[PDB]
Amino acid sequence: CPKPPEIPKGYVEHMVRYHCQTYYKLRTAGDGVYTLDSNKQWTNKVTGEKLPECEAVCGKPKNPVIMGGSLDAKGSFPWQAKMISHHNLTSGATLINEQWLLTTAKNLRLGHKNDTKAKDIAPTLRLYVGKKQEVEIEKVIFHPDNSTVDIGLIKLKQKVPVNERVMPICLPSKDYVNVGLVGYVSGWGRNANLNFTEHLKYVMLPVADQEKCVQYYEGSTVPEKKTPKSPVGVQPILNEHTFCAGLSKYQEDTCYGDAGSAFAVHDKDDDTWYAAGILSFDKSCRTAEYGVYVRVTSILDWIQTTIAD
Amino acid sequence: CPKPPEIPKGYVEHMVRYHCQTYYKLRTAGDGVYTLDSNKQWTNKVTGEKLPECEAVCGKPKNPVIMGGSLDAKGSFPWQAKMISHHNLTSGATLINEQWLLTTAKNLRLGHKNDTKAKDIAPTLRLYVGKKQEVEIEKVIFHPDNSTVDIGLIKLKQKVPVNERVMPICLPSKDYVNVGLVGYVSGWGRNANLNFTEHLKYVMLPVADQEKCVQYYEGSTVPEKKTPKSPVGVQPILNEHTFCAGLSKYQEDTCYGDAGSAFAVHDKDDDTWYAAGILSFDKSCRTAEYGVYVRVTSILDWIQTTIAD
Amino acid sequence: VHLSAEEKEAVLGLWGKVNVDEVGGEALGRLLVVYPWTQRFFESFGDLSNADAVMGNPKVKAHGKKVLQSFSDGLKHLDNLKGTFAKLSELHCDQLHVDPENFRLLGNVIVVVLARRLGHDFNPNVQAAFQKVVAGVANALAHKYH
Amino acid sequence: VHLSAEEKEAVLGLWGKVNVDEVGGEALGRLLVVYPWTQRFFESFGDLSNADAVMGNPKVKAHGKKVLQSFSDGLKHLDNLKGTFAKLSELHCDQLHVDPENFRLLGNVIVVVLARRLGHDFNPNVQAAFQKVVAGVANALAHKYH
Amino acid sequence: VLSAADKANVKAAWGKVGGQAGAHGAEALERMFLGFPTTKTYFPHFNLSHGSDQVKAHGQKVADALTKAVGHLDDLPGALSALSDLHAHKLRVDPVNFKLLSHCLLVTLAAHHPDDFNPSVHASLDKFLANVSTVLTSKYR
Amino acid sequence: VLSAADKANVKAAWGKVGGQAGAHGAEALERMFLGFPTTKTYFPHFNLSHGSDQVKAHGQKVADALTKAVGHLDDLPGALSALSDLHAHKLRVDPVNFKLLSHCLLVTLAAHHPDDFNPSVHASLDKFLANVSTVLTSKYR
Ligand code: HEM
Ligand code: HEM
Ligand code: HEM
Ligand code: HEM
Ligand SMILES: *[C@@H]1O[C@H](CO)[C@@H](O[C@@H]2O[C@H](CO)[C@@H](O)[C@H](O)[C@H]2NC(C)=O)[C@H](O)[C@H]1NC(C)=O
Ligand SMILES: *[C@@H]1O[C@H](CO)[C@@H](O[C@@H]2O[C@H](CO)[C@@H](O)[C@H](O)[C@H]2NC(C)=O)[C@H](O)[C@H]1NC(C)=O
Ligand SMILES: *[C@@H]1O[C@H](CO[C@@H]2O[C@@H](C)[C@@H](O)[C@@H](O)[C@@H]2O)[C@@H](O)[C@H](O)[C@H]1NC(C)=O
Ligand SMILES: *[C@@H]1O[C@H](CO[C@@H]2O[C@@H](C)[C@@H](O)[C@@H](O)[C@@H]2O)[C@@H](O)[C@H](O)[C@H]1NC(C)=O
Ligand SMILES: *[C@@H]1O[C@H](CO)[C@@H](O)[C@H](O)[C@H]1NC(C)=O
Ligand SMILES: *[C@@H]1O[C@H](CO)[C@@H](O)[C@H](O)[C@H]1NC(C)=O
Ligand SMILES: *[C@@H]1O[C@H](CO)[C@@H](O)[C@H](O)[C@H]1NC(C)=O
Ligand SMILES: *[C@@H]1O[C@H](CO)[C@@H](O)[C@H](O)[C@H]1NC(C)=O
Repeated sequence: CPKPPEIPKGYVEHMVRYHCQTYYKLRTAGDGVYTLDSNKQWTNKVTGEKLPECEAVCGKPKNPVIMGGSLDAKGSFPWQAKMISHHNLTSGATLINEQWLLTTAKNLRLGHKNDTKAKDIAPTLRLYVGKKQEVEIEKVIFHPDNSTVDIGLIKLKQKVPVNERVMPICLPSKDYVNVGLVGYVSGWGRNANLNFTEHLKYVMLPVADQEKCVQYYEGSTVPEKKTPKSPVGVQPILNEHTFCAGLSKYQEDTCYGDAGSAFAVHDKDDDTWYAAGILSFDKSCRTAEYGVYVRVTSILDWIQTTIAD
Repeated sequence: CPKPPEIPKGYVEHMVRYHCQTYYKLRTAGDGVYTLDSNKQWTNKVTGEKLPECEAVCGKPKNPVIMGGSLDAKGSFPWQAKMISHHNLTSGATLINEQWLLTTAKNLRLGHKNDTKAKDIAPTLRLYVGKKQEVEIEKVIFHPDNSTVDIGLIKLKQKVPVNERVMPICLPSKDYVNVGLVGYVSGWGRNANLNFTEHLKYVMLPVADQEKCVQYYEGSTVPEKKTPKSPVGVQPILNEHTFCAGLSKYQEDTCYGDAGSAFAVHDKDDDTWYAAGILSFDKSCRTAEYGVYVRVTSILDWIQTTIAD
Repeated sequence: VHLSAEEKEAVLGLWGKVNVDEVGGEALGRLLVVYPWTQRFFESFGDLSNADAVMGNPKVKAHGKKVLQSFSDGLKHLDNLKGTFAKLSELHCDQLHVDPENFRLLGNVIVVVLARRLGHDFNPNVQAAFQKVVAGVANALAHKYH
Repeated sequence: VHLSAEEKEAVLGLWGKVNVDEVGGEALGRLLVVYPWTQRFFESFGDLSNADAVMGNPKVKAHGKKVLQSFSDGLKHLDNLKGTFAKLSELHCDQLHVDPENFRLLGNVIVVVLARRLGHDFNPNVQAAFQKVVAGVANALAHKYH
Repeated sequence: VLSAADKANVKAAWGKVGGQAGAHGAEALERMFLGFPTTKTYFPHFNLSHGSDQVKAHGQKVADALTKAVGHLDDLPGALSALSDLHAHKLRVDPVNFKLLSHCLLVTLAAHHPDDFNPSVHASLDKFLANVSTVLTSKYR
Repeated sequence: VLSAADKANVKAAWGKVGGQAGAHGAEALERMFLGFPTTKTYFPHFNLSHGSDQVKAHGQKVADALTKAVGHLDDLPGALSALSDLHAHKLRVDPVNFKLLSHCLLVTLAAHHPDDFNPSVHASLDKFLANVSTVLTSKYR
C-alpha cells in the first residue's frame, strides 16, 4: 500500500478484498471486501467486523492418477497418512480435513489390550502425511459401535498446512458403491514379500456383490447357519455398514497395514476425489477373494457430529 | 499507509474509493475505485491510473428561497456576483462555474468608450461574490455579435472555492422560457430611492409575450415601420436571442445595475437552479413594462466553445 | 443625530401640534398604497386590494399608531438613537427581513403627511430638520443589519 | 556388496556353468506367470494370456536375455554396484515406475531357476552367496528412487 | 407605468396647481437644497441663499418642464427630450438626486393642496415623478 | 486363491516329493538360515551348524505340516489350526520371514525336481506356500 495521490477538494476511503492461498478457499458471509471506519474498524456490511476464513480445498490432487503394484510416482494420494504403533506396525490413515483423519478402530489398538482407553492410546501413536512429515496428534475417538463399525477418528493438535503433498479427501454426498465400480486404494501395508512397502503404492479394485461376499466369509445369510468360512485365519466384520472389493485385473490385493486407507472414487462430474470407503479387513492378502471396507455413508453423520466437539 | 487485519492462509488486495468534499462532486468516467497493481500502481478498470477530479456542484443553494423588495436573508443566490466599474457604477455578474461568470457587454464597458479593447477593460474591474469576497479577474471576452447579443464572459485568475455563499448556477439543458413562468432575479442595482441597494435583493418576474414586448418597444413587427417607442429614454436590444419579463405581482421591477444578473428558474424535476436568462435591459425601472434578457440557450454553444480556450 | 438648538425646538414644537396616532395611520396606509411591495409584510392585516381598502383598514390604522408612537419615543432621546431602536432593529432585520430602503421610504411618506396636515407651518427649514430626524430613525433601524 | 573371498569364487565359478541367455528368458517368463501384475509393464510384448503363451513369447525370451546379461555385468564389478546400474535405475524408477518389490521378486525367481538348472551344484552355501548378489542389484536398481 | 387612471389624476392635480406652478417649482428646490444639502453640489454657480431669484427662476423652468410633461404623458421621452442628455451627460447628475427632488415636489404639493392630495393621487404623482426621473436618468453612463 | 487346477498341481507336486519331504524340509531350513541369517533369531535354542539333527528334526515337523496342508487344501486354516497361534502369538514371528522360508522351499523343490517344476506348477506351489504363510501370519498383532 503506497499512499494513493491526493485530489483537490477530495479525500480517500480505504478498502481491502481478501483472497486465499492456492489450495484454499475464501469462506465468508460476506463479500470479502472490508472497509475502514472513522472508528478505525475494518468492516463489512454483512459480517460486521468478522474477517473471512481460509479453508483447505478437498479431494483435488495436484496430479491425479498392497501385494501388487502401481508405485505412486506423482504423489497422487495427498490424503494418505502412514500410522505406526508403539511396537512398530504400520497402518493406514486418510486425512478427512485440515485437522482430522479417519482410521480403523483395529489399527488404533494395534499396540494394546482391546479395552485400552483412547486417552492412553494416543500418546503412543506416530502419524505421518505427505513426505515424511509427522503430524502431532491431540486426541483419538473410537466409533460407538465396537462390534460392527471398525472406525476411529484422529484429531491433530493443529491444522496441517495443505499443499501438493498433503491435502484432505472429500466425504461423499452420495452413495458411490455399486458393484463393478473401480476405486483406488493407496496403502502403506505389506507387499508380495510380506514386508511393509517402502514406497506408497495403489491398487485399482472393483466393488463386489455383498451377498456373494457374505456367502464367502459366512454360511450364510440366515444368522444361525453362519460359520466362519474365512480362507485366512480370521473373520471380517461384515454388515450393512460395510462393502466388499475383489482383486485387481492383475490379481493384486491389499494386505497387512493397508486398513485405514480410503477406497477412493474419482467422480467424473465433480472432477473430485471422494472417500467411498475405509479399508477394514486387510488380511485378504492374495489368499481371500475380498477385502472389506466400512462405507463412509454410514459414518457420515457421526463424523460431522464428532468434529462438532 | 493503513494496516488491515491479517487472515491465516490469506492475503489482502488493496483498494481505495475516492470521495469529494461537500459542495463538490466526483468527475470521472468509471467509479471512483482504484485497486493496487502488482505493478505497484493504483488502477481503475475503466480509467487506468487516471485519477478522478473534484468539481463544484452547481445550481443547488444551501438555503433556497431592483426597485421593489424581497431582501435575500438566507443567502439563496450563491451564484450572484457584484461588479464595479472604475468610475464606481455597480452591475451584475452571475457565476457560471468555478472560474467563469456571464455578464452583459454593456456592463463591461461602463467605464469605457464603445471601441475599448477587452485587454484594457479587465484590470479596471472589481468583482465580488458571496460576502464581500473579491475575486481577481484574468480576462474578459465580449460576445462576437456586438449589435445583437449583449453578453460577455469573465474568467477569474483561479477557481473560486465553493461553499454556502459562493457557488455557480446551472446552464439549462432545455428551453425554460415560455410566457407565465416566474423566474427569480437577484440584483445589486438601484432601488426605489434610485440608490444602489446596500443589501442583495430578489424579485419574482413572469416571462412576457415576445410579440407584445416588441410592439411595446418598437413599431413594429415589420422592420421598416419600427420606431423607438421606449417609455424610458433608451431602446432595449430585442431579437430572437432575447426574451422579456413583466413586473412582479407587487409592481416591483429591475433597475440600473441589475443587468448581468440571472433570470433564475428552479426546475422542480431536478430540484436544481438554472440560468434561463441574463438581464440585458435594466433601464425599465418602474417606468417601462418589460425588462429584456438574453436567452442562455442562444449563447450556450459559444460559452462552452469559449471556455475551451 | 446631529441636530441644532433651533432645529430641536422646531421639531419638538411642531410635533406638539400634530396628531401622531392619526399621521401614523395615514402614513402607513399611504406607504402601502404608494409602494405596493410593502403590502407583502402585511398579508395578515386583511384586505389590502385597493386604496380605499388600505386606508379603511382597521389594522393598518392601529399598526400605524404603533410605529408613529415609536417615533415619538425617538424624539425623546435624539442623542442615543441607535439604542432606542436597537430592539426594533433586531425585529425588523432578523425576524421580518425588511430592506432599509423601506425605512427611508416610510420616513419620507411621514414627511409628506406632516406637510399635508401642517401646511404653511411645515416650511422648508422645519422640513430640513425633520429630514435629519427621519434619516436618524431609518439608520437606527438598519443598524442591526450586519 | 560385501562378499567373501570364497563366496566370490563360488558365484563366479557357478556363473561359468549356466546359460545366462536361457536363464533370463526363463526367469522373466516365470516372474510374469507367478506374479501377474508384472505383466502390466509388458503390454507391448504381445500375448501374455496363459503360461505357455508367456514362456513361448519371443519378446519375453529376448528381453530376459537383456536383463540377465545386465546381471553378468553386475558380477564384473561388485565393489561398485550402484554406479553400474545407476543408468538403469533412472530408467526403472523415473521412466517405468517399477516398485522395488519387483526387483526383489525377479531376483529370487532367478535364484529358483539357477537352482532348477544347476541342481546339486547350487547348494545352500552357494545360494547364500547368490542372495547377497541379487539383493545387491535389487538395491542398486532401487537406488535412484528418492 | 402610468395607467389611464393615473394620467387622469396627474392631469387633474397639476391643473389644480395652475398659476402656482413656477412658485411650487422654486419651493421644491429650496426644500431640496435645505433638506438634502448635498444636492447643492450641482449648483455652485447659483446663489442658493433664501429669496434668491436665481433659484426662483430655475424653479420656473422646472415647473415648466413638468407642465410640458403633464401635457405629454403618453410620450415622456419626447416631451423631456433635450433634458435627458442635459442631466445625464452634461450635468451628469447622479440618479439618487431625482428621488430627492421628486420627494420635495410631493411635499410642496401636499402642503399647498391638502384636500386634493388623496392617497390615490399621491400614488399617481409619485409614479409620474418617478417616470420623469427615469427618462432623465436612463442615459447616465 | 488356489483354483481346482492349482490344487491339482500342488497335490501332484508334493506327492512326487514323497519320502523326500522331511529331507526337503530340513534343506529348506538350512538354505533359509544361510541365505537370510536374520531368520536365525527365532531359533536361539537350536544348534544351527551344518548337519545339526535338531534342524533335521525340525525340518521333518515342517514337512509334515505341509503334507497335512496338501491333504487339506480346501480348508487351510483348519489343517494348520494349532500352528497359527503358535507362530503369530507365542513365537510372534514377523510375516516377512514366511516369504523367505517359502522361497527356500521353492528352491529346494526346483533343485530336486527340475523336470516336474514347470512355470504352472511353480505358480501353484508359490500360491500354496503364500496361502500357508497368510494363515500362519493373519493373527499377528
Ligand atoms: C421608521 C420606520 C419604522 C418604525 C419606527 C417601525 C416600528 C415598528 C414597531 C414599533 C413595531 C411593533 C412590533 C412589536 O411591538 O413587537 C413594528 C412592527 C412591524 N413592522 Fe415596522 N417600523 C418601521 C418600518 C417598517 C417598514 C418600512 C415595514 C415594511 C415595509 C415594516 C414592517 C413591520 C411589520 C411586518 C411588523 C410586524 C407587526 C405585525 O405583527 O403585523 N416596518 N414596527
Ligand atoms: C534385477 C532386476 C532387473 C534388471 C537387472 C533389469 C534390467 C533391464 C535392462 C538392462 C533393460 C534394458 C532397457 C534399455 O536398454 O534401455 C530393462 C528394461 C525394462 N525393464 Fe527391467 N530389469 C530388472 C527388473 C525389472 C522388473 C521387476 C520389471 C517389471 C516388473 C522390469 C521392467 C522393465 C521394462 C517394462 C523395460 C522396458 C523394455 C521395453 O521397452 O519393453 N524390470 N531392464
Ligand atoms: C423632476 C426632475 C427634474 C426636472 C423636471 C428638471 C428640469 C430641468 C430644467 C427644465 C432645466 C433647465 C434646462 C435649461 O434651462 O435649458 C434643468 C437644469 C438643471 N438641472 Fe434639472 N431637473 C430635474 C432634476 C434635477 C436634479 C435632481 C438636479 C440635481 C440635484 C438637477 C440639476 C440641474 C442643474 C445643475 C441644471 C443647470 C441649471 C443652470 O445652470 O441654470 N436637476 N433641469
Ligand atoms: C511354511 C511355513 C511354516 C510352516 C509350515 C511351519 C511349521 C511349523 C511347525 C510344524 C512347527 C512345530 C510346532 C510343534 O512342534 O508343535 C513350527 C515351530 C516353529 N517355527 Fe515354524 N513354520 C513355518 C514358518 C516359520 C518361519 C518363517 C519361522 C522363522 C523364521 C518359524 C519359526 C518357528 C520356530 C522358532 C518354532 C519353534 C521350534 C521349536 O522350538 O522346536 N516358522 N513351525
Ligand atoms: C521398534 O520398536 C522397538 C521396541 O519395540 C524400538 O526399541 C529399539 O531397540 C533397539 C535394539 O533392537 C535399540 O538399539 C533402539 O535404541 C530402540 N529404540 C527405541 C525407541 O526403543 C525400536 O527403536 C523401534 N525401531 C528400530 C529401527 O529400532
Ligand atoms: C470612486 O471613484 C472615485 C473616482 O472616480 C474615487 O476617487 C476618490 O476620491 C476621494 C475624494 O472625492 C478621495 O478621498 C479618494 O482617495 C479617492 N479614491 C481613489 C481610489 O481615487 C473613489 O475612491 C471611489 N470611491 C470612494 C468612496 O471615494
Ligand atoms: C524389508 O524392508 C526393510 C526396510 O524397512 C522397510 O522399508 C523401509 C523404507 C521402511 O518403510 C520401513 O518401515 C520398512 O519396514 C529392509 O531392511 C529389509 O531388507 C526388507 N526385507 C526384505 C526381505 O526385502
Ligand atoms: C445611498 O446609499 C448609501 C450607501 O452606499 C451605497 O450603497 C452601498 C452598499 C455601496 O454600494 C456604496 O458604494 C453606495 O454608494 C447610504 O449610506 C445612503 O443612506 C443612501 N442614500 C439614500 C437616499 O438612500
Ligand atoms: C478383548 O478381547 C479378549 C480376547 O482377545 C477378551 O478376552 C476380552 O474380554 C476383550 N475385552 C473387551 C473390553 O472387549
Ligand atoms: C463394547 O460393547 C460393550 C457391551 O456392554 C460395552 O460395555 C463397551 O463399552 C463397548 N466398547 C468398549 C471399548 O468398552
Ligand atoms: C463610437 O463612438 C462615436 C463617438 O465617439 C460614435 O459617433 C459612434 O456611433 C460610436 N460607435 C459605436 C458602435 O458605439
Ligand atoms: C461590430 O461588428 C462588426 C462586424 O459586423 C465589426 O466590424 C466591428 O468592429 C464590431 N464593433 C464592436 C464595437 O465590436
